[PDB]
Amino acid sequence: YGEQSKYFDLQDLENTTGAWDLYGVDEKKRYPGLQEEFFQRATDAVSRREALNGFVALTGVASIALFGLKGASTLELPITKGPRMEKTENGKGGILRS
Amino acid sequence: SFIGSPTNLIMVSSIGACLFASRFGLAPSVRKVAQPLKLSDREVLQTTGDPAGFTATDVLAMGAAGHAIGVGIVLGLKGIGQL
Amino acid sequence: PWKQPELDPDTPSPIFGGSTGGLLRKAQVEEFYVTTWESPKEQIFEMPTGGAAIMRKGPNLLKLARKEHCLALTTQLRTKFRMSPCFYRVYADGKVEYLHPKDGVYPEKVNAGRVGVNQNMRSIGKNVDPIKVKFTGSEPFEI
Amino acid sequence: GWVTFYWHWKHLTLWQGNVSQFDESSTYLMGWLRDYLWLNSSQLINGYNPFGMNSLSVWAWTFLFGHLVYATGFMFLISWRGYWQELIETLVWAHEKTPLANLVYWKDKPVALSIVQARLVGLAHFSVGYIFTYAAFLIASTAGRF
Amino acid sequence: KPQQVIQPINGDPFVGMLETPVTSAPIVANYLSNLPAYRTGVAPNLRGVEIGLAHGFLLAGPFIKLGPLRDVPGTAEVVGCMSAAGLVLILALCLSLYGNAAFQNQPSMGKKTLSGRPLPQDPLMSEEGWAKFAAGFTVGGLSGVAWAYILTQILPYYS
Amino acid sequence: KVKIAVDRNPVETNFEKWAKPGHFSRALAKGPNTTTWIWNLHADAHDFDNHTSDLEEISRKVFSAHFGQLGIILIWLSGMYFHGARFSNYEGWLSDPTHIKPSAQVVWPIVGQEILNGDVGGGFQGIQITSGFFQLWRASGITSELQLYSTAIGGLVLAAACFFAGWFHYHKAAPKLEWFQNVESMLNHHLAGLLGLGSLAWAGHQIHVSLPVNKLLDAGVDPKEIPLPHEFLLNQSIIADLYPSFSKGLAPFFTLNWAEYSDFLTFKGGLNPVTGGLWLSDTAHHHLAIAVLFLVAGHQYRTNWGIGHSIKDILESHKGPFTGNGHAGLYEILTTSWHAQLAINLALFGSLSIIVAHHMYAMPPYPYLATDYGTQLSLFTHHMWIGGFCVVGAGAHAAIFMVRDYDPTNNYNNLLDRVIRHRDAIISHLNWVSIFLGFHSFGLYIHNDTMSALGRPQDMFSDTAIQLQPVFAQWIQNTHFTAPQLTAPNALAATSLTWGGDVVAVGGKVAMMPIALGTSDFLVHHIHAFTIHVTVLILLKGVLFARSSRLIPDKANLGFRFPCDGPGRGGTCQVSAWDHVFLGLFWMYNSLSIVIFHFSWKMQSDVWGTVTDSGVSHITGGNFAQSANTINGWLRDFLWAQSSQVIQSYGSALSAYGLMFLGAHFVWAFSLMFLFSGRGYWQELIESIVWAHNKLRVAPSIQPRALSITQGRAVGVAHYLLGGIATTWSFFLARIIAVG
Ligand code: CLA
Ligand code: CLA
Ligand code: CLA
Ligand SMILES: CC1=C(/C=C/C(C)=C\C=C/C(C)=C/C=C/C=C(C)/C=C/C=C(C)/C=C/C2=C(C)CCCC2(C)C)C(C)(C)CCC1
Ligand SMILES: CC1=C(C/C=C(\C)CCC[C@H](C)CCC[C@H](C)CCCC(C)C)C(=O)c2ccccc2C1=O
Ligand code: SF4
Repeated sequence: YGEQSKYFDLQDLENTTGAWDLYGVDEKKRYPGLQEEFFQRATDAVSRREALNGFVALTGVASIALFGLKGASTLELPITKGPRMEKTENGKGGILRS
Repeated sequence: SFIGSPTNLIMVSSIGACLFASRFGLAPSVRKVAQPLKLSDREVLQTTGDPAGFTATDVLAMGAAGHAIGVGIVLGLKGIGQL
Repeated sequence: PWKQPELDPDTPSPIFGGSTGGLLRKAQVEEFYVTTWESPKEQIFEMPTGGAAIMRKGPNLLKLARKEHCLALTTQLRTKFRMSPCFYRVYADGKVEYLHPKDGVYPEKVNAGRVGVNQNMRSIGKNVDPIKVKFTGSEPFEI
Repeated sequence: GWVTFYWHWKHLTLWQGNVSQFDESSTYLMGWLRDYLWLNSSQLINGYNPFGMNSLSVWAWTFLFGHLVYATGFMFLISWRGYWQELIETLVWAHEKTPLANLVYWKDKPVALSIVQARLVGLAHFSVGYIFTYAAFLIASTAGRF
Repeated sequence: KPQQVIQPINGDPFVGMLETPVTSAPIVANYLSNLPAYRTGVAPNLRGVEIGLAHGFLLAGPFIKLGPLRDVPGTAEVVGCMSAAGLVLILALCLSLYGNAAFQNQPSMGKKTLSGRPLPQDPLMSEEGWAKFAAGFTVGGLSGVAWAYILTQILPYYS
Repeated sequence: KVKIAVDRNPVETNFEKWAKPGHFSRALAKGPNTTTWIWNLHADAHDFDNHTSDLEEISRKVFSAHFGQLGIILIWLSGMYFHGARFSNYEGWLSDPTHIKPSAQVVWPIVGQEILNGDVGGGFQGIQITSGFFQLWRASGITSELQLYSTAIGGLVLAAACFFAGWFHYHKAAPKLEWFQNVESMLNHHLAGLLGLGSLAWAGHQIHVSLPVNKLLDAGVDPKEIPLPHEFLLNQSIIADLYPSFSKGLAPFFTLNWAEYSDFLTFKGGLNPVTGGLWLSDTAHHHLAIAVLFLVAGHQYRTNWGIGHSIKDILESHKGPFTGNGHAGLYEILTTSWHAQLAINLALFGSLSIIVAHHMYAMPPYPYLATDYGTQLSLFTHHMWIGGFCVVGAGAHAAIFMVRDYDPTNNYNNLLDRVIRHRDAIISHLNWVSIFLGFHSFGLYIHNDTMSALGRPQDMFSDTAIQLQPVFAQWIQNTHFTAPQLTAPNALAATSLTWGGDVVAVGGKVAMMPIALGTSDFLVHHIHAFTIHVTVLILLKGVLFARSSRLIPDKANLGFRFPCDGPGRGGTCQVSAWDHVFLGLFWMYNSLSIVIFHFSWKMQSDVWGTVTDSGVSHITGGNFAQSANTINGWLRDFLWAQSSQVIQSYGSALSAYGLMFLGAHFVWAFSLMFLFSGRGYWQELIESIVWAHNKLRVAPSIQPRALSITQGRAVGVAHYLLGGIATTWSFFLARIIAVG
């Protein structure tokens, strides 16, 4: 490959099509050794996509149900507070409904 | 431009310096084409009298450049309060 | 042609600069196309996906992501220089296919060596209505 | 739109009691515009004015929403597929050939909307924006006065 | 001596990139190759831990600073953090969906680092590897959100 | 080397080619079999590339085409001068510019048009004009209608001379290709000669003619007893009292004592308080300095006398390593392609027209022009749109050069070839910055609209709420305001009152006042940047992908203006660069419409108004800082708060603006047929109509055909642009006339 002008050889077609990792290294365990098993045990219970999709949905539906029922009115969101006295009548051209 | 004024002296010295600069190499005249360092000594038309290449357009351009440099020097010195 | 030619890995390629228009990840995943020709001298041509490239005296090699690029380059070469090149297809597993004439004397000629395919002996407009071929899976023009 | 413009303006002038205004103003189109699309839209656009905001805020927002969806329909309707395919190809080269995002790759190849699909989505945005902006204007104009 | 800085990659004028000083700079190449997403020998969960930590630490900021309750003192710093945690959970769900979608098949062609020497397979390019990567991403995002929360509680400056 | 190569009598002067309308094209020389022959006739009428492949005949054709356009413009200018001479109130306007509205078009009493002859004052009735010709005729010192008559007759004479010159320089004495290829002589003669000679002549006219007339005009002297400019020209005594430096009599010019000319060649910043325009002495020194700068720049290139610069050497010598071959072949392209030079000249002309509009709205160069709000708004909007059109045409003709005159032989590794090489990177980065600007401008607008609608104005992007203060523009304003203090100590005041601290006013109306920039101006300016980036993306993509693309590799062989390559590859509709320009025209329209809406609203809300003793009151209530942050605020407080005079214009002097408004609505709406629809449905409808005409034997010999797809797109964009332009024109003019 690339001897004087050739860019194709058909036995190293991994080089012919242009598949190149411009930024790729194979250095293993760059972080210190005691640091992995704290996080390796963190992931192993949620490593499966079934365990992770459930956990995201578990924290999803519960916290969404927490909002509004308990999440609102503690932050004083302006949806569960109520009016003082606004907008009983309507109609500037007369009729004055409600 | 009264004879004896500093502006007249500046103008005449600029004109004479420009003719000296164009007489013997040393300026991008009609004889000397200009590279970044102005070489190769070509020849076109004729000098009509004195040697080198002082043609009708050589003294016309150098007089124009010498006059135009003089307005920069005189008005520059006038703006800063000199002569 | 008389014998089906196989492209040579050794053949050179024209000098060219870096062009953004070129081979993509479809070259890696799916198939890609390769064009070959033999040159008499060094001439300047325009690639169908890039700019201008000076080609090599002798054999040459172009890789195009699409067959349309290959035939556009072929038509450009044949029109400009009476060049008559040929292109191929290289699959992901390394399989090589020959699409530019298997008979070798171009689709413009006949050569009395190819069989008529997808040809209807009936006139256009003599085809039956879609109701007559409804719920059958066959189109009126496919009959 | 013509039949509902006629109905809404005639009935609005009947309810307001000035049927002579409709009788002498529906003849010429400038009066049609001035006394229907401009006069009745005064209460519509004052839904969320910076000085004061009232219950017509959803109607002005829906009016502008219908304008925006109408304009997106125009986006699909004027331009056609073939300039969009090249732009999507350039975006494909952008995503496939960049650091920290070439690892994420699509499974369905991004292609431009087909011409029949283009007409369908342009008609869909056109009609959705048309309906929403007219419903917003009609309800706001009729309900602001009565 | 023309100094042709702009040249195609690997001397190949046929593919997409051309080697440019934005790409060919030693500082840029060393910084990108040392980023966690390009550490091929490291496990994808350890990739996701650092990636999620960085992204969950950065994503908390705009939610606290420009949130709807930013003018309320003491409560903006908790609302921004739990909204950032919710955003991290949403991104984790979409990451898991991408891992399901893009790795239902098996890749057959390697990456071919420069001048050869390619490893058998990136564990990130696998199904369970990307699932572990998304797990590391959500754990890192939650820990980064909590860290940005406690950094808004103890502080010598601002928040 | 440079000479005058001219071929004498190449084309006979006869009506032989007038007899047969289709003669320039061999395809149209057969006959009109279909109705598309007529549209191809009027379309390929001036396309000289496919008429012949010889560059010399094309150069002669375009030379006489420019001669004909110059004669047409001179005829138009002579007609305007004649209208100001005969049907105008210029004599009344000279004695009272602040109370008499300008008028130079008089309608006939034929059918109800007498209501259009509005009461403009001065005992005169007519159409209230907006071009600002009266301000120009007050700057260039003009007193009576006799002088305007003389100017009109001279313009007609020069127009006839220009038409005769075109006829001569094509049919009688046509220059050769080497005559047109003398680029150095062209540049020297149109830098020193055209621009420099015109600037020096205008400076001399201002010094000897316009300065005394304008000095006597603003002093309260009636124009009837003002001496004619030939008296000022011949007699030094009359010009000496108005300007004492004329008593020296050209002595300081040659003796280098130019400081003595500080009375009528002044360097003053600001406007004349009596009139509201720039000082004529400042304009005189300006045009004199411009003449100097163009006389010195017009002697740069080398033509015949050895000295000078060779443009090929300058281009080939600037080579830098990230560009490979640096400007290596561009001299060969620009000396052989008319379309490349057309693109460059049209782009620079359009941009310079944009600068012209901005720098007239900034510094009004005419007396009683700032207070005349209609003339200023019309000039800004008109030159705005003309600049946009020239830029779009520059993109179009660049794409045409790309398709036709571009060849890969001369360019291998130059800048043009490398721009072709990395075109995908340019388009992708432009798309990224397009999406980025679009989101954090228009999404900011939508978010402000939502927070207004949700009853939370404190969450908006406004000055009262969290703000995006344009610190860079305000710092530039402060620097320019303090520029005369330190960096330009010889300036009397600031170069414009955009950033000043004082308010000038003529006749009780504000001429020009300081402009404050806030969050809304930030939002609109970044909206403008987004819109211009999109339009330049469309034009640049059309230019770059005109030759080849990943979709259609053989787009070069398909021509420039082709409808499609068929429904293949999912449908390659509008893939040609012509359709890219067709979309860029609409994007231009949106850009310039929003720009002039910003101009009108900002100037009516923060600049224009009537000055009072108790502060300054503007035209509006100063609501730009409160209503320009939201789309609904923009709508209600600009398009609905205004245009109340257009709808009620009926029965008044400006009812024709309402008629023009509704006709523009009609044409804008009529265009969407040619935009949404296609051709096959219309062709089938035409077939049915052809059957109807066949039934009772009125079948035309020419077969009726539907318009072409490119033809239909052209009709749609033309009707759309004409309708939108006339809509904004009618609305702007009616609002600025009934109020300002
Ligand atoms: C006002 C009308 C309108 C609008 C809004 C658009 C919008 C668009 N066109 Mg189009 N265009 C239109 C009419 C319009 N078009 C017409 C009539 C034509 C024919 C001449 C064209 C011709 C044309 C061309 C030739 C090009 C475009 C492009 C674009 C894009 C520009 C995106 C950008 O930078 O802005 C930012 C995005 C927006 C303004 C969209 C609205 C965003 C709002 C604020 C929502 C924000 C996020 C929101 C909360 C998400 C909702 C979530 C929900 C799903 C739950 C965008 C998709 C260009 C393109 O592809 O991009 C480079 C392009 O090249 N258009
Ligand atoms: C100093 C000499 C000079 C001057 C003043 C001009 C002036 C002009 N040229 Mg140019 N030109 C020149 C030398 C000159 N040319 C040379 C040497 C060449 C050969 C290299 C050309 C080749 C050339 C081409 C190929 C074209 C022009 C064109 C134009 C016109 C551009 C229109 C414009 O910008 O609006 C300015 C408009 C006006 C000022 C209107 C007044 C026009 C008056 C009547 C022209 C008078 C100038 C003329 C040189 C006088 C001598 C001519 C004499 C035989 C009567 C402009 C009038 C264009 C054109 O066709 O227009 C004619 C064009 O396409 N020029
Ligand atoms: C410096 C000015 C200039 C010059 C010399 C040219 C010259 C040329 N252009 Mg360019 N062009 C320009 C400006 C210019 N154009 C601008 C500003 C635009 C943007 C709108 C374009 C857009 C453009 C396109 C898109 C195309 C050209 C083409 C052409 C060629 C033939 C044009 C022709 O035959 O028209 C024939 C003349 C007409 C059709 C008459 C114009 C009628 C228009 C459509 C309507 C005008 C209405 C009017 C404004 C108001 C009247 C209202 C009505 C009710 C009466 C020729 C090379 C074409 C070509 O093939 O290039 C080689 C081509 O495809 N140009
Ligand atoms: C040696 C000799 C001689 C002598 C000679 C001489 C001494 C000469 C001189 C000459 C000269 C000495 C010339 C000059 C010229 C100049 C010029 C031509 C310049 C200029 C012009 C003008 C017109 C100007 C302008 C301007 C202005 C107005 C402003 C701005 C600036 C300027 C300055 C540019 C004799 C013959 C006796 C004898 C033999 C030898
Ligand atoms: C309407 C339409 C047509 C049909 C339009 C045609 C055939 C052009 C008709 C031009 C007319 C004949 C010009 C003259 C108009 C009037 C006859 C002028 C009347 C003047 C009075 C004084 C009588 C197309 O061909 C078409 C093609 C492609 C895209 C869109 C469309 C499209 O929308
Ligand atoms: S709809 Fe028209 S423009 Fe589009 S591919 Fe078909 S024929 Fe071409």
